[PDB]
Amino acid sequence: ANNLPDTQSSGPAHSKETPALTAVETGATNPLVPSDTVQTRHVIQKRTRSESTVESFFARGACVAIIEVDNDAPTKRASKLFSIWKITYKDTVQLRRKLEFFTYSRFDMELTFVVTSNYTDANNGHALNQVYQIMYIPPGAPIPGKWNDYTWQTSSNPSLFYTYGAPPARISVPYVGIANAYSHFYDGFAKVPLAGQASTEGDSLYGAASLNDFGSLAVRVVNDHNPTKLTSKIRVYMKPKHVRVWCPRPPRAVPYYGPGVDYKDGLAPLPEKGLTTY
Amino acid sequence: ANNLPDTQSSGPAHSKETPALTAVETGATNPLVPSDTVQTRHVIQKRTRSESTVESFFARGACVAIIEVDNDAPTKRASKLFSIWKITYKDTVQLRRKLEFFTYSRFDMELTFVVTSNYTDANNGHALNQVYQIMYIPPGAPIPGKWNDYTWQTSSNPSLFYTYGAPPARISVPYVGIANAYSHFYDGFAKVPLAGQASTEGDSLYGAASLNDFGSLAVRVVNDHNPTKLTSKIRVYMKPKHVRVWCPRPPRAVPYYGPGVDYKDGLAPLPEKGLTTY
Amino acid sequence: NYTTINYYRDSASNAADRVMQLTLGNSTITTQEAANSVVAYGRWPEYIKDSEANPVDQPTEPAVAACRFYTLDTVTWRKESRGWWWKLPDALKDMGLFGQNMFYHYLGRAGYTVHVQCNASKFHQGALGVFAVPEMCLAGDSTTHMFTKYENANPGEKGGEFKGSFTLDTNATNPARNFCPVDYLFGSGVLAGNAFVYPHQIINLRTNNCATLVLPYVNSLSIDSMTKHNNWGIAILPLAPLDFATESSTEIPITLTIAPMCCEFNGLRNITVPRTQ
Amino acid sequence: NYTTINYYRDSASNAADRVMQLTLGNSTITTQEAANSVVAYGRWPEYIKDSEANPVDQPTEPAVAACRFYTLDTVTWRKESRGWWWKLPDALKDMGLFGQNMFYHYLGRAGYTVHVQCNASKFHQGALGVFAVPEMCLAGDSTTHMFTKYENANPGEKGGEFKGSFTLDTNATNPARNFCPVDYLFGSGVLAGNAFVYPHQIINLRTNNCATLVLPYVNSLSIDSMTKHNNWGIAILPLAPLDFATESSTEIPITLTIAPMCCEFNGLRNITVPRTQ
Amino acid sequence: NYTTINYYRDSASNAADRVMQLTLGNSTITTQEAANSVVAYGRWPEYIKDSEANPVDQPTEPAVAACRFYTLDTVTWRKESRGWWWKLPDALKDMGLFGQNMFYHYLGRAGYTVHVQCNASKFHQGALGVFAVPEMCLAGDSTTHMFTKYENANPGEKGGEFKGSFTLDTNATNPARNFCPVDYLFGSGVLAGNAFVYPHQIINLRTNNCATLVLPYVNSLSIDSMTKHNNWGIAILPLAPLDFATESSTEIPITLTIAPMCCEFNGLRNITVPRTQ
Amino acid sequence: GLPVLNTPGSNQYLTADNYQSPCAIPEFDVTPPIDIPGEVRNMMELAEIDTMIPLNLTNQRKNTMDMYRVELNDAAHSDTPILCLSLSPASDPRLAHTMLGEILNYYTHWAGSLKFTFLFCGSMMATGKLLVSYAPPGAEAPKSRKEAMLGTHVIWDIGLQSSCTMVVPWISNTTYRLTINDSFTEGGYISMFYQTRVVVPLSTPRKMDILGFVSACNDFSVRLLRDTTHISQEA
Amino acid sequence: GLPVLNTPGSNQYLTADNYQSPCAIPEFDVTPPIDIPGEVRNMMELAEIDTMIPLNLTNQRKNTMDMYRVELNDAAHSDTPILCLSLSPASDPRLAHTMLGEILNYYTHWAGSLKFTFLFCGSMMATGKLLVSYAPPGAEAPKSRKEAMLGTHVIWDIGLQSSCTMVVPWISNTTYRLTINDSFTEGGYISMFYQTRVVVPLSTPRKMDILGFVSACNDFSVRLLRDTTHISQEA
Amino acid sequence: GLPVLNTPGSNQYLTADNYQSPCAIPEFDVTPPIDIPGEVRNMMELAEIDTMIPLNLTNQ
Ligand SMILES: CCCCCCCCCCCCC/C=C/[C@H](O)[C@H](N)CO
Ligand SMILES: CCCCCCCCCCCCC/C=C/[C@H](O)[C@H](N)CO
Repeated sequence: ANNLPDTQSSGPAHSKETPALTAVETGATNPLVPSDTVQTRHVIQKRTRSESTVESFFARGACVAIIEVDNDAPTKRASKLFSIWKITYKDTVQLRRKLEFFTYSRFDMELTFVVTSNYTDANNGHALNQVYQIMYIPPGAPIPGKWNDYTWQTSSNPSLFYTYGAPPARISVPYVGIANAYSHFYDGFAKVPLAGQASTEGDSLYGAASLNDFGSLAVRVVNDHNPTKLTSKIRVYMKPKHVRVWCPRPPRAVPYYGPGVDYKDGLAPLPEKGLTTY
Repeated sequence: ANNLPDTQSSGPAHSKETPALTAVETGATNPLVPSDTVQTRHVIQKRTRSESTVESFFARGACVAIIEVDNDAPTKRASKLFSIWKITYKDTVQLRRKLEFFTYSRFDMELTFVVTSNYTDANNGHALNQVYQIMYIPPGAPIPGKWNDYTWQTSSNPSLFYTYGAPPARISVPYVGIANAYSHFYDGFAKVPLAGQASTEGDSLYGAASLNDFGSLAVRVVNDHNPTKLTSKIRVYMKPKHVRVWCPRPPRAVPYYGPGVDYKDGLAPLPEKGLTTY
Repeated sequence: NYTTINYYRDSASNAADRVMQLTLGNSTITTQEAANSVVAYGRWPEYIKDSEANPVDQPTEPAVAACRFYTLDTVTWRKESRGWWWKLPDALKDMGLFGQNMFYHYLGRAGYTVHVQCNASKFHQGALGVFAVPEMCLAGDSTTHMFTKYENANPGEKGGEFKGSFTLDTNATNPARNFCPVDYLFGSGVLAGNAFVYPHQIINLRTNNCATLVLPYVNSLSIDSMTKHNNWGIAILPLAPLDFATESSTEIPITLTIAPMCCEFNGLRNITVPRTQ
Repeated sequence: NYTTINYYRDSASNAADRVMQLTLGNSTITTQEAANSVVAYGRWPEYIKDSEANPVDQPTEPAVAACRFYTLDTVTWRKESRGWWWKLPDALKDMGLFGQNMFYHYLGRAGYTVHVQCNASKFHQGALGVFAVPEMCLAGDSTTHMFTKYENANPGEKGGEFKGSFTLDTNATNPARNFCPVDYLFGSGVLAGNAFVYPHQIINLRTNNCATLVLPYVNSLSIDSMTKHNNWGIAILPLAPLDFATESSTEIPITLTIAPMCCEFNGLRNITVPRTQ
Repeated sequence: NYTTINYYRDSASNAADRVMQLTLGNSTITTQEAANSVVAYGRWPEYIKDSEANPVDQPTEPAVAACRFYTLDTVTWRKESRGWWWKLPDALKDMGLFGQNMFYHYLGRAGYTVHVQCNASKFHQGALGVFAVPEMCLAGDSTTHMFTKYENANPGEKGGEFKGSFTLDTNATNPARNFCPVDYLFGSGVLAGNAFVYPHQIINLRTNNCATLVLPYVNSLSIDSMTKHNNWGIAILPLAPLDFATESSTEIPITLTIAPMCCEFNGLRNITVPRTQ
Repeated sequence: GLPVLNTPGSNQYLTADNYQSPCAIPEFDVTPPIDIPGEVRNMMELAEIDTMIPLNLTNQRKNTMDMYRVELNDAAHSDTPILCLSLSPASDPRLAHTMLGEILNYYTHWAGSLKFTFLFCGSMMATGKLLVSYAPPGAEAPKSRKEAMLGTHVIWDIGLQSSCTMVVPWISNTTYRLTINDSFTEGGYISMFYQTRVVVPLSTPRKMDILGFVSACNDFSVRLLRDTTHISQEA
Repeated sequence: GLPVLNTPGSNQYLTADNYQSPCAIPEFDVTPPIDIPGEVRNMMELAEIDTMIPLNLTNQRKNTMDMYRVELNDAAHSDTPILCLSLSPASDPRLAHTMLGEILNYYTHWAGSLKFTFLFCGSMMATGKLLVSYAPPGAEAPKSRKEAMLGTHVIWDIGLQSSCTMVVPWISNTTYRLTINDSFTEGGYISMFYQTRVVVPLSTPRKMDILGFVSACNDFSVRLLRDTTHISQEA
Repeated sequence: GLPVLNTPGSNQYLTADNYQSPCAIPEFDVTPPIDIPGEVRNMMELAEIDTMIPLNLTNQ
């Protein structure tokens, strides 16, 4: 984040000290500077690594979900009057890759909700401004089965009531991990199968645990239905704040295939170029 | 920027000192004042050059781009669901001329986006309030091919989500030139053609370099299409801030013809007036 | 200057070299052609501190009984070898009293000293990258995500091998449910050439015969279940293929010796007997 | 009074005379009818300071070997002459060890002393404006923008001539791809009468025989490629046409002598051989 | 209390008695029946101060040559008179060296001493309001706005007369293009009874024979063109009609004597010869 | 939270406003500036540089290099003007396209003294005396030297020094003048006359040229920045 | 209440903004952090780690483990290059997918010195001398050792130390370079040549491999964070 | 950023309000004032000047 070191002038050298020659077998990166191999002038460095900080790298709102809801009528079976979305950053790739640069992370989160609505037909009248309810459902809490069941009382569940046309809604969340850091990767299982029990029992998905269980968001339109159908989409933008990260990893090189590290397609990411072609 | 000097009283003069007579061959402008050639009274000057400062001269939002986007349907091939605009001040003349008063400039920038939308037909229904995504694509970053491809995750690309009807969106940018100043003019090439290689290779456009490569803006409507087409235009206004300029040049006298200094038309800018006509 | 004032309670709402000897317990390792030794992330293994202890019951620290070098099965390096992987503590689950404490307790924690040994003459060629990967998740071999079963994910001291190319398991009736780690993708969809971001050492046969990696206990928790979670993964890849005097068919052994360090176990119960392959 | 408070981190977000002798190396110039000498922007040429050095490798400073006066080809001033232009360092690319250092290095930097010489009797008339233009971009001769090729943009010590009127190159099969600098537009779409905003000197034949301009190194970078980029452009225009005793057909030579100053080169490699016209 | 803070640079953005003798040059005026003398706005005429001088060239101050009383043509006050008006400096454009300096210079400035004289017996009746009006704009006589021509707007020392009623000039072929000042509208669409907001004096024939007004130079500029702009307007209206002993047909002269004061002229050139009526 | 009231002018975009905005590239490592020669802080610095006047805008001379030259000859003395200019530095065609005029065309109001510099480009053997005159406005534009000598003026002797500067002083009723052809804020008249005449010996060109330059003085200033009429765009 | 005026930019959502928001889980008891090894504060810390270069992207080698190995032999001395790279750490295919390239592809501008480390993976009995050269841009890319030795370079002796580091110094006209293939900000040319040759005794492999690694120096920096082109999503 | 609440009266234009607005001509060099005679600070100063009364408003 802070200023880089200056460059010191270097003249000709004739000595038994050989910074150029090293041994990478040790696993240590040679900390050479230009003045070690070539003659250098004095440069008072003014560049800084301020935008390379882990905070800056993640200080952007990244779309992570597009939740679709409808306001048509209870009778219509093809219209989804409410939508439940499991909270995760793995429905999108860009933030997922930036995060999976690191094994562990710990950060507060900022959720911004951009709601856009539209008509689906013209010859059924018009609609009044809609209010959307976004109810956070932590794991274990009752999940709505209908758009107007008791669960939406939100006596305890945090809930956001957004008026259409208002600026995108926004909330902040502290670090809510049950562990001391978020696990981008979990090399293990939630169950250990025990000798004796049937192959059906004890079988758990690889890499899946309750560390990444954060509940879901239930989104509905609070208004009663107008004689015409209205389709709305809530876009969720996640911004990490106060980011700490641990154990850097090589970034994803091939397309993601599911919530894990599985790959199936695009296994040839590199193009063809001659060895002696510039 | 500061106050002008006062005018000192001057009486009759009879001496061998001749400020009026000079020699412009030296290339130096004679720094005469009225009291040197005529008898003057004392005037306590109160005028100032505050609005002539380089900051004031450029402290206006100047339109530099009108980006057109549509929200009709994926099937429609005549509707452009997203638009990519290379970032430059040379699509408009007024700011371009004010800037090309100087060879070099260095400034922060303020981008203001004024979004106006309209219907294109009447007998297809109506639309809900639109959200626009303006994604900054620095050089080298993947460029969207479809309005809904992975690039719009913006995990790293800065992105602005503007709700229609909100005040014009606005962002600020630091000086992001890879050189120490912005080059309004580059008297050179990006490649030097080398003896031996074919005339196809090594050929580069005159005055074009990567100094002025700043990436582009990709603008889309995030909403799904309503049964009716909606056409939107984003107007980009650029305001230099903290302006420093170097090497003043005569302003453009003839119409601009392309990104360079080329001229083709309107080469007769001056009217006809008699030599002895007042 | 600018002014900042917080208008909320919760802070979340606020704005953003060659000769070496290693003795552990009753085990000793001597090396003469070593390329030094790497301490992963510069952190030496340590015991849980009272300021970070989650479990309340008294831990057990077998010390020398379990903090000692165990040698795994030797693998063979050929010209056609693509690489090998092991999971820790999984590779040591059948190793003396360490495995006993591992299976008798609900929670376990340990760092490691990994010593990879590969001796060859001065007329041999080849380089091995030895990488310690925290949370070394590997890709499966089926269209079903995260479908690898426990038995295959925990091979034991034998570990697994990397593959030259990805093969899809189409057997619907009896799916293999095994890993398919591709060597150049490092088994996790990442280019192997970038794997050097992990703690590592290169065994270049012209320079060194061995590699030593001191892995601290790395996890999002102070202590976890060793039977559920593999803290570390040891991946060995041929960076430069093995070659020798043009004779061909040459193969040299690679031996792996791992010593757990600072072992702590909590939650004593009846022993865990995991289901076998 | 008013109160200002910044609510953001990045500062971008904040609100807004006659007898003279010049000796360089082994070259000397004496003048008796000089109109003084102009230092462009009042800045004398200098070497890169350690506080502004981009390249890290040691520069080479040929000093007297290259910091010396080279005389270009003489041009002829007639009544019909429209003016001439040269590009620096392009005009010196074939001048002694300066050109050698220019083509052997990737980066080069130099200021200049330009001495324009035009002697005529006391019965001659005419004035020459001599202008030093940073980034002297010239307009092309085709409907294609920025289409001038490298060979024509870098004529060398001969330079180019201004034109009375703009002519469009309609040859589609074999386009000229040459400049078309119009004298009254200064070759860049700007009125020539305003060209005096640039550093300049006027040679009025009744007053002076010569002009001297000390050009500092001017660029948006501390050091650049001399083969790619021409730092300066020397433009000579007849402000007052040449005339003499009504004899007509009179023509007097104009000689140009340029000395690079404070030459610095970085990035030594094999020599660059640019493609020729 | 309330708090105010300015958030902008430019301050525009911020929130909101009887016996008297007057000697000027070689001219002297004695009065015995004076109603004192009025100094318009309480400001005595003065020369331009160095803190307010717009022109830089040395002014000329003729002093006594031009700062002296000139007597205009006498008018006759009858029972039917509606009033008279003059424009200053227009009324003095043909008065000695004052008019010469006025027409030889581009810029002129002067205050005035206006002395209106109207003597009548103790058996006469009538009152005259004498008003000094800055920027005494008068209404025209045509449907075309602002159509009065220069020749009529500058009658000279004779001035003009007010009218009882407004008459419209319908002559399209040869429009008069003259003023039509209505007495009760004060010639400018304002009730004459309010004209007393201007500096003024009343000559009541039972009290005083004369009025004296000291007009400072009043203008939005420190100095202006005297040929283009009339700084002041002198308007005389019969407030009370003239009457005498029932004889009828009585008429008494009104004489006007104006002395320019503190005359300053700038911008000497050839003389201005304005077009005549 | 804190009770607030939205005043009028909320949600408006004024291109002249001065407000803080979020940075789109936070923590960017800005390239430091180097000392580049020729820095400019004020546009009046450029307006203070002499620039050649296109004085001779006749049909055959306009839009060529001849429009800058004014031809003198060795004819007999005459009182007719050599050149006549109107002091409208922004709207006068001969002045509008000078650098001073170009800068003034970005502003609405201007005020200050000007300097006209005339350079004699005849032979060394030519001699003469000229009269450069400024007449403040109001009177008839001087048609002969006899009228012109009554205004501000300088008698220029052409000798070893071939250049002469005449300062047009700031003589205005208003504190500022407009940058358009305007009667109330008209500037005046510049004119040039032969004082004696131009005399040359034999074997010398009998016709010579003078070049005109204009610039502002250190008391010059402008205000009310506007859009110029010297550049336009199509479609 | 308090009179307020709504400036432009009100009610907008800028993904780069930095504003306080209400907490949706007030009074949450946050789990304290533990000291986890391997904390990273700057992405340049990762960019400073050597990562193997996929130098050999031929048809049969690309997207295998062979793309990282460059094969040397004991043939007679030749001046043809062993390998040729273009100094475009983000856009060059052989460099784009290194960790340095991966980090640079999230940023628009970069500046600083690089280090290329070459590891010799032949037998102990092999000896040789190589020449690793960097040519700043502008001239023809060096096609032979004779051209290459005129630029920056290091002569690497293969002995008891099998690794050599060549630092490419920061030699740029601009203070920053772009992360795309760009002519005005082109980086230069890395090349490798045989200095003498590779010599082996009998009963030794006559063909060996070198591995290439790249990393940044401590003077390296990036800016103008952007979205990378190395990851994309469908539908 | 800072949490704010929009009170009633937001987005209204009251012709009697007193608010700061952006300047459309920044850095303008304002012409200084000169001492012009006859300055008025209060309308009651004008109301304090005697003015003739149209007392006789008969038809003729
Ligand atoms: C007010 C009701 C609706 C909005 C409240 C929803 C709150 C949900 C916040 C807690 C769950 C998400 C926490 C962080 C997500 C992932 O773990 C991180 N991306 C891990 O890297
Ligand atoms: C938040 C996403 C969309 C808005 C962000 C776009 C940022 C682009 C800013 C950097 C590129 C433009 C920088 C300045 C432009 C030209 O170089 C100047 N006019 C040069 O004089």
